[PDB]
Amino acid sequence: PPLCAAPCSCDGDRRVDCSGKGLTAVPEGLSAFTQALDISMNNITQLPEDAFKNFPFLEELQLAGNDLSFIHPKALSGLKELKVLTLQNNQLKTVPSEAIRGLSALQSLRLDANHITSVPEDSFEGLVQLRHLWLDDNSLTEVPVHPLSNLPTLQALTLALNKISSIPDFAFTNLSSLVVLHLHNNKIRSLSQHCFDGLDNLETLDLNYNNLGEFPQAIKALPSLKELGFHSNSISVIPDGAFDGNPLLRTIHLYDNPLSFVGNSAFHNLSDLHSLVIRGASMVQQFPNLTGTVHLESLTLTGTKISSIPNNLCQEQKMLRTLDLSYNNIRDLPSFNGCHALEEISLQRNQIYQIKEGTFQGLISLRILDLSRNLIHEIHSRAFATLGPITNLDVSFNELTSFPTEGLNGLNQLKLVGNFKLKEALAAKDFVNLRSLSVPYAYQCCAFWGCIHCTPSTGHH
Amino acid sequence: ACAKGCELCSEVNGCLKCSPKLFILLERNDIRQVGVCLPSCPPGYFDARNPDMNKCIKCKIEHCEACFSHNFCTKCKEGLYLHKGRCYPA
Ligand SMILES: *[C@@H]1O[C@H](CO)[C@@H](O[C@@H]2O[C@H](CO)[C@@H](O)[C@H](O)[C@H]2NC(C)=O)[C@H](O)[C@H]1NC(C)=O
Ligand SMILES: *[C@@H]1O[C@H](CO)[C@@H](O)[C@H](O)[C@H]1NC(C)=O
Repeated sequence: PPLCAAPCSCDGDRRVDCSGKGLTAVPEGLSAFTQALDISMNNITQLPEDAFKNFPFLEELQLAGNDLSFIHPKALSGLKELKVLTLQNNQLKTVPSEAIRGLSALQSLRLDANHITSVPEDSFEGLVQLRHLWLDDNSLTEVPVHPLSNLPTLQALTLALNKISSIPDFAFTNLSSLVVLHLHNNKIRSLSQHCFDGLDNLETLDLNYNNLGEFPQAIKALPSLKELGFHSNSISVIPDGAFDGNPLLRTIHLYDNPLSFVGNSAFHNLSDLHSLVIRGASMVQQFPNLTGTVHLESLTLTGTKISSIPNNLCQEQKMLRTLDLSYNNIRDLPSFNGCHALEEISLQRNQIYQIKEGTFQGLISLRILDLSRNLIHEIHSRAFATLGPITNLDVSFNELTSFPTEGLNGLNQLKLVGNFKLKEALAAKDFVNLRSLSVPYAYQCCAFWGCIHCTPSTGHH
Repeated sequence: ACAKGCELCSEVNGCLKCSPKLFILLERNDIRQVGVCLPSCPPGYFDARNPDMNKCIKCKIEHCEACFSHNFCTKCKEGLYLHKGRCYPA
């Protein structure tokens, strides 16, 4: 270990670690050649004038966790090479604008967790290099608009975990480089038409955990958006046109909203969207228009009044791996030939009354197929003939009187319980891979017993 | 006897629940995961103030050394090119 002024440790290579040592002042006896100084988790409540006078070449300064309540206007004098400054978990109460004025090399400034309630209008002037700003977990009641206008180089900004309740037009207009913006866990109930104008480079917008009651038209001004979160809000409608401004959207988090309606074209023209999962939109009547949105890996539409699946779903979707259209009012089924990547299909809780031979023809990756809780009275004898690695088949609580075996010998799991008029018993030979079976009556387990968990138990359903 | 800042521990899995003000980090260089409590997360992780508890979440960004969030890098591995929060061989 390199010889180093107590109680610090040095690593050679100009880094000095003096964290958790109970210091109440900047340590002394350290080389002026020091490049990084870690003095976090000490007891420095005040930084006096010229506190860093013998550290002119510091590039990284860590002050997190000191209960720092006062920084002298000239404490950070001379730190012209400082790139990273960490002040989280202190007692700052207001942004120390005067003290950080001359840090013209600063790229990263952490001011989170400081009980900050106000940020002076002149804050961040001189920070001509700032890339990353953290102001989260404070008590800001509004976006600090003029201070942020000083930061055209800014790439990452979090205003999360504060008390912001509305955002006015042009609040971020100068942040031309901004790539990621975190606004989550505020009380935002209002975003005006133009609050995001200027964020032409923005790729990630996090609005989760707020009180939005209407979908924000303002995201129309974000042509670079790739990831969007507005989960855990109070939005009830995603209207037609909602994402016309964001052709690059890959990810949309919309869950935990009282979402009850979506416009038929709300999700069209999203060539990069990889997943669309909407549950409980009880007022939707028509299957969404997905033209130009044909690279979904997962499609889930649940709890709607949809009664029909368009024929082109499987001629258009290119990489659809999972499809969940359970708990709707679907009666007829189109062909799923074309959906060659399709592995899991859920169609529980609809009104399907028959399965024709062609219904499942092309499905050579199909592993899981759930058709329980429908009204199926007839399944064509060759309905599963042309299947691949079908592993799991649930046709419980339907209206079967017979059940086809062809193509099903690879099943691990088969559910047949709740078909009260299903009389035939299965032969063990047709199902040598079976490990779990449910049937409507006890005598239908006798193959698999002496008279692999075969059970006639309704499961109380 | 729990480490300082840890409300609930186990003999073999370290901390199960930290003081709400601290962040829990899972280490597994190991046989298993071992929970530890931190005031702030080390580089390679980011401080995540989640609804269930404060967590240190690992950076899983190709070629990244330190990050701002799951998809934005603040420092690339040495010799890599940093462009808009991503790291590139160039
Ligand atoms: C952390 O905080 C307390 C509360 O102030 C510290 O009080 C300091 O006591 C030392 C020794 O007497 C002085 O050098 C400081 O200047 C005191 N603070 C002030 C601003 O007057 C206490 O010592 C600290 N505890 C630890 C862990 O060192
Ligand atoms: C930022 O952009 C707006 C609108 O163009 C302009 O009016 C404002 O003065 C600019 N602010 C700075 C500090 O560049």
